[PDB]
Amino acid sequence: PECELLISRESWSYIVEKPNPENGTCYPGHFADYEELREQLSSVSSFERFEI
Amino acid sequence: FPKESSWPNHTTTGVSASCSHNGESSFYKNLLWLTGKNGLYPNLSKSYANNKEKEVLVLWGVHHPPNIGDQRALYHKENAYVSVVSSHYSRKFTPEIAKRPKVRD
Ligand SMILES: *[C@@H]1O[C@H](CO)[C@@H](O)[C@H](O)[C@H]1NC(C)=O
Repeated sequence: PECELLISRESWSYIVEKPNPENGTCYPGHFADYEELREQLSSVSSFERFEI
Repeated sequence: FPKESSWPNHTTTGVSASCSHNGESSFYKNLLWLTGKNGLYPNLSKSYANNKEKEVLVLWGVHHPPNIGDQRALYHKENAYVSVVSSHYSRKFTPEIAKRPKVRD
């Protein structure tokens, strides 16, 4: 909810994170394979936000 | 904890043949092979808080008996779970096995 003000663009060359950001996962828990997801989502040429 | 002022409902005289010191049965020095007490095994929920000192390390284990007989006659009930939990460590162990080979007697 605090991060829904993002700039909903379509493509990027690299994502940027604040060092140890405060409002990350609002509910506490463990993000399985988080680092793998971050490495994959580093670059995207087309990012179409759909809904299944 | 203390050895005898924190587990009053769990016998801690853990004996084992493979861990002998000078021909007498024993167990580890940094751990404790709890085996119930008075023919039962109360559900323990012991905790600890590292607010004091620094980044401490915690060690523990789970014992897998080689048959259902040891489970039934030692912990007095089968399907026993172990669930350690912390801020970033919340995985569960459900040791229930009925056979093994023989290693180190
Ligand atoms: C141990 O058993 C006694 C009764 O025998 C009980 O009062 C006590 O609460 C038990 N220990 C714990 C940690 O609950």
